[PDB]
Amino acid sequence: IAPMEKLVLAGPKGRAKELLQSLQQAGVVHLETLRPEALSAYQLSPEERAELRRWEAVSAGAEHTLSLLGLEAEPARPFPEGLEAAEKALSPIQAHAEGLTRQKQELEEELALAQAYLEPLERLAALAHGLDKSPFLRVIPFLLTEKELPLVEEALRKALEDRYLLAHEAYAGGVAALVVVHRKEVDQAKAALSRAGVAELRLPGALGELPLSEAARRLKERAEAAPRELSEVRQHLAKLARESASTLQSLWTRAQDEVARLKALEELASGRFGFALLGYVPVKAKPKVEEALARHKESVVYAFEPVDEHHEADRIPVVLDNPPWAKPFELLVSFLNTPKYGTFDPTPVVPVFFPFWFGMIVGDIGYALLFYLVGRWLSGYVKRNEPLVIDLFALKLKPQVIGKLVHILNWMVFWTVVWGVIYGEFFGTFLEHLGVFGTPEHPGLIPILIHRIDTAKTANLLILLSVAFGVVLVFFGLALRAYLGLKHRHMAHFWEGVGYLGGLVGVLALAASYLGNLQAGWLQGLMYLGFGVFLLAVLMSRIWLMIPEIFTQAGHILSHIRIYAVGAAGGILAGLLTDVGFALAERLGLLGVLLGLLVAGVLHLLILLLTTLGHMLQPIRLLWVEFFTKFGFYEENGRPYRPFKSVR
Amino acid sequence: GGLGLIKSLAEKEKQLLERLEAAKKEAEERVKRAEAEAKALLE
Repeated sequence: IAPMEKLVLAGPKGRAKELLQSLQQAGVVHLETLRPEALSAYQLSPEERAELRRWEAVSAGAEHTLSLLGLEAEPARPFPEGLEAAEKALSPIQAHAEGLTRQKQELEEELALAQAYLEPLERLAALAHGLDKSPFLRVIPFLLTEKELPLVEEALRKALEDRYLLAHEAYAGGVAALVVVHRKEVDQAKAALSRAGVAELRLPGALGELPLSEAARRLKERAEAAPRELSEVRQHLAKLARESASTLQSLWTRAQDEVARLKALEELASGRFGFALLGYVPVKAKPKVEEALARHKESVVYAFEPVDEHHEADRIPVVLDNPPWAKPFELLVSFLNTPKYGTFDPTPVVPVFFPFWFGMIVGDIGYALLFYLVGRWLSGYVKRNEPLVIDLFALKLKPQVIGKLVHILNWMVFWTVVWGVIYGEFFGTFLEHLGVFGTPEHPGLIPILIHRIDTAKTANLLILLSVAFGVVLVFFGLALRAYLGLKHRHMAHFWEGVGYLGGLVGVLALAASYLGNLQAGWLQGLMYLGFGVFLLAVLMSRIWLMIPEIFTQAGHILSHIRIYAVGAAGGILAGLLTDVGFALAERLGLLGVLLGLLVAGVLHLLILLLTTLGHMLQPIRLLWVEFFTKFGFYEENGRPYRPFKSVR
Repeated sequence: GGLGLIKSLAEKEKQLLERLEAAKKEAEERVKRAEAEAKALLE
């Protein structure tokens, strides 16, 4: 959690424009409007509005030109020049690419429409090569269905029977039923045939709009000409993209920067040839903000005023401000919303407990070695500095997120291998072959703290460990909520957290007294004081946070045994799979151990790919469901620290 | 701070505009005296 103090500057109008360009260069501070009192709205100029619209149109045209070029919006260094010369440079390449794309789309559509009726038009023209455009006979040609020519010839028999040359010659993809008699009677018979179901070959463009032989010659010319034209169009388009993509990207960067400055000028406040700007900035950037203000025209008043108090901090931004050892969990912390800028940053407990619970979840050392191999693959991909692209997942990831994922995977796998040594499990049960764990049933090597196969000596202790971890997390969350309520001086939530802690303590004490063991003397006054503290905080609150809320908190505390449940389930599944594979390999033959071990590794990899996602997700989900919700973390979602971009 | 800049900018534009219109009223007086001298010299 950062201090996030208030930062203000002032000056004249164009002086604020230059200082705003400088502050957008060193974009480490978010702004604020403060339009309300004793100033203008800073509608800058109609000329400034027109220039901003022009630069925005230049940026939109550059984006559309990159879209038509096929390239993506990759940021780079800007192109510092005037707006007119940049527009003149952009419009040439955009016009060339637009004409090339229009010609390519039209030629592809023309080639497709020519290929759709290529051979049938030729066959119909060869059949009708005597009366093509003679002024006595219209020839209704129809690309009609299969050999049911009497069904359409019923209308021809309804016409003059020994007249009206009507047949289908060849090209069985569509039967070229051509019927040629006259103009008027043939038009009536064509209406009757369309009533029986028929359609004249009237295509678009000119091939369905000209005489048959001329349209056939033009369609054959287009079919012979379209492919080399499309190939040369693709070649010229690729050459234009390869020759103009860097300039278009630099122009898009400079245009995005100018449009950002123009849109940021709208948030200013005018003072009738006077201007000022206010916002937030972190306390760790006060030297950077002072160095940015060193380039001011008259070293303008950099007012580094303090942030608001524990109350009334609503538009204040929010930042992580965590240790660099814990910097990798920032994406998992920021998967949810932001805190109340005075709420407890719970990111450290994530690295404190999610690795410790996750090692208890997965205790397979062979899965840890496979995770190390996959992390080495991801580390080589990040060292290659390419963007992580998964098209079926639509996942494009930067190298920073991949490196944070690799660091989190290493920090997970260390404690995972530690707990797998504690569980004594490597790739399932490899101890069936060589007994690396030492059991009293079969001593092969040094003894395991947990055999992880039987539960007669393990289940009670595992449930006790999970319950103790969950109770410690619930008590830490309740204490953090009470401390935050005492800090914010809101005694309702503080009394609520104190009463919830007392009710949980009394519930656990009375449960361990009655349903647990004997010796109900020491904890009797404890349970009585817990119930009394619950009733006293209920009287001090009168908020009707009833026994339903206490039972929900108790269930959230008791839900920590799901970690031991999932760990025992995965261990039982891996041990059963490895035992069946080792039995059917060695005990059944001792020679199909290659094929048996391959099938066992395939089944183990399938079970890992099926269950490891949920096994890793359940601990982080339990952490987000317990440590956040016990401490609140669902109030007003915070305000984001959005400084000036300079996207680069 | 912010509200201090609000008050300061309000006072800035108030006093600078008031000086501006005071000087243009004295310019009006200069115009009046100049055409008075013009018509006195012509007559």
